Amino acid sequence: DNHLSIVTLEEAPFVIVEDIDPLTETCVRNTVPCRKFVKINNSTNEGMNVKKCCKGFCIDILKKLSRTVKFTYDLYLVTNGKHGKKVNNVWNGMIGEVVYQRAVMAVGSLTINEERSEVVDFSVPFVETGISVMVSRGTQVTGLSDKKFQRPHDYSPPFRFGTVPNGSTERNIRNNYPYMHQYMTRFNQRGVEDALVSLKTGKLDAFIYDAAVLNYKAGRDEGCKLVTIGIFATTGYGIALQKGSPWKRQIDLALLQFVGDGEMEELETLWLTGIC
Amino acid sequence: TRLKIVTIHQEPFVYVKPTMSDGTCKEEFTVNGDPVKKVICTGPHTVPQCCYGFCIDLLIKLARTMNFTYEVHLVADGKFGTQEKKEWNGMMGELLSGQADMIVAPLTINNERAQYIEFSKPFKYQGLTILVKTRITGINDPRLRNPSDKFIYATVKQSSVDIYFRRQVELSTMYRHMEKHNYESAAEAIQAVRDNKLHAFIWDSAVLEFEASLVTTGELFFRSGFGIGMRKDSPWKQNVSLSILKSHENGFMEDLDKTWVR
Ligand SMILES: Cc1ncc(CNC(=O)c2cnc(CNS(=O)(=O)c3ccc(F)c(F)c3)c(C)n2)s1
Ligand SMILES: Cc1cc(C)c2c(O)cc(C(=O)O)nc2c1
Ligand SMILES: N[C@@H](CCC(=O)O)C(=O)O
Repeated sequence: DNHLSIVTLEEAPFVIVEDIDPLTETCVRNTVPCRKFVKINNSTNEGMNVKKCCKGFCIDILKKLSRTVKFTYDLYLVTNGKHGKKVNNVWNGMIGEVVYQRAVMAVGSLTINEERSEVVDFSVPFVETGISVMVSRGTQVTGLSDKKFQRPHDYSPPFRFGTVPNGSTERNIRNNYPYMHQYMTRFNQRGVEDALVSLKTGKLDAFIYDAAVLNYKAGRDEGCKLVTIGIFATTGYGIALQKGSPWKRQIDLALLQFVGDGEMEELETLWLTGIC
Repeated sequence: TRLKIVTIHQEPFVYVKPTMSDGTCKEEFTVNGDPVKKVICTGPHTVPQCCYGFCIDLLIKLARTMNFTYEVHLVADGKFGTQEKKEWNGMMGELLSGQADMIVAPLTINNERAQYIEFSKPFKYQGLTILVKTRITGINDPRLRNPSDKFIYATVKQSSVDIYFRRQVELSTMYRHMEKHNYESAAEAIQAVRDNKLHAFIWDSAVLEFEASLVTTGELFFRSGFGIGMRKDSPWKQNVSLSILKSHENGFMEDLDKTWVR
């Protein structure tokens, strides 16, 4: 068969979820269909599949890959977790959707790290990223490896910095800096928007998150006050597949082909542009 | 059971300097008081020479992580590897022919090479920058986008940058101005910028951030990464990538950047 089950996750500007036009019930312009499982109530786990519309940098990467590798897909949004975390030796999120054979591949802002590579096959990285630090203008740290982060109480007053948990960033801090990590838990931010609001209002001195999203958020900050510093643990976004799928060889060739065709900057020239 | 490692002269990734009179290599030190670890690398007459730098340090750490023995030699023809009925030269040809079991060099990952060999996960991420003695925003700056003879810019002729600039249609009018100003080598263009006959030099960022120590301008464009080169039948190459991912995350690649590039 050639119909592929592909999972994704909303994170602008790489995967944006828009509501479907009531009628026409079609995804318009630069859009593909993507279904999201939404529960009816909290009493039971019964729900429905809301077919919506998805666009973004990674979506265009999906369309061109579907065009060059020649395949069809049933794109859907993960509703059990997010990017992927191993909870009690059981992976969830997009990574879990691939490990347990509910999705043959995952496209989105999926960070390539070592621990995920031991259970899924990542493609060639197509978006460079890592762990960056976002602060307001004037705040002075050198990066994640700064000793104001490793030893927060060594400075007065202690810095106030946090991250969005369960992702690759909080995971990396957890194994590299056990003290810094369990100090950040006090300042954990539920979302990326909640994080930057806390920075501008002055309750957070720094925001440690994915470099690709921060560089985009720093690009469109109101008044250009939130800035990134300087990338630690440099890596990239990768299309994850199951261990040993036939498509991994073809996708690496198609992704690498888009580089030689000027198609990769063609999309960054479109989605990742910044005013600041 | 030694690994035949092939590399190429490309600072700051791989420095090569002659041996002393006794056949050894002078013991130098980093900016930090750490000693510089060097390996003997035969190559062009074929005499033993001294290799050290980014890739060498990466080779030493890779050689200890998965525990293998290695013999480093510079590539004979001194090329990286191109498709010239078609056959590879440089380190690409030496890997596929069998003269090398693994390539540890600043080798760009691209589509044509991946159809024959297979890279590891990128141990180094970079792109292209501009080298001027002056402000430039990058590839989208109006002074390169709308070329004039008031601001001259080019690259090395037939280089990896020139080959790609011609390849793109969107850069036609921009590239035509460069084609009339391209130089033979990199050292000629960097001297042209210094002697005020070339106003901008598009080249690899690591080579130009290093040469400035002239200042780089604007954000990087046309990103490209380097991976460990092996044949697709290599049993080790799985953990070769896992070690590259491991060294990125534990901060080892940062220490390499602080020691050589910054
Ligand atoms: C915020 C953004 N960063 C990058 C964007 C667009 N992507 C590219 O330009 C690009 C460049 N090269 C390659 C293949 N070689 S590589 O070693 O794997 C590599 C090198 C540098 C990279 F930056 C990267 F992602 C991957 C690929 C597949 N894509 S957007
Ligand atoms: C660090 C560096 C610098 C230059 C100037 C390179 C180049 O011309 C070609 C190639 C290549 O095709 O691998 N790689 C390079 C790597
Ligand atoms: N991009 C991350 C999620 C956000 C973060 O932790 O920086 C991942 O895929 O794991």
